Amino acid sequence: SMGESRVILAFGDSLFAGYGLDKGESYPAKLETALRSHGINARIINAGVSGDTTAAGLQRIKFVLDSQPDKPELAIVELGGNDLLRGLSPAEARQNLSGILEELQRRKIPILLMGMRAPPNLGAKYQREFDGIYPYLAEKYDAKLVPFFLEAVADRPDLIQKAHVHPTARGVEELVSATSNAVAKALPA
Repeated sequence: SMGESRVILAFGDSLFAGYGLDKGESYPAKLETALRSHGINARIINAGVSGDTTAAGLQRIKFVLDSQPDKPELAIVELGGNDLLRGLSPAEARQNLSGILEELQRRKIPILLMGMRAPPNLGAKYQREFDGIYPYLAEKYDAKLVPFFLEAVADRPDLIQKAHVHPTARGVEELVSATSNAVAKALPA
């Protein structure tokens, strides 16, 4: 094929950084290779930062864009999962994401928004509120939306790394039942 590669900014968190994976296994790296089959030679900027909240992304979006030798021709924005994990305000996540999209729009960079979904442990009120910020933002900023970025691994625990283990409340009781004998015996009489 003729010509320089198309530049795509992958702006996200651990899901773009490739946390826990080897060289070239991250989503941006594998997406770059897959686009060849769509007739596209891309150079995907991996701007994934593990642990980034929406506020962290807002804090660095201008710096990341100003650091580019080639202006992105598409920006993929994948943030909010860490706000979820921390139980942070969905309204503030929406505000922070708005600031990121406003900067991209200011520079006339097309946007693809990766939709994030809350797990049920936050409760239905929180989950509905969080989930709704992504279609709202995509409409407001004329961005394309992948409604559920992680949909393809949603029912595939065999495709997810064994990482953090946060017992449920019932899981805690399980651990207490298994370890209280050891604690009682370690406590001097």
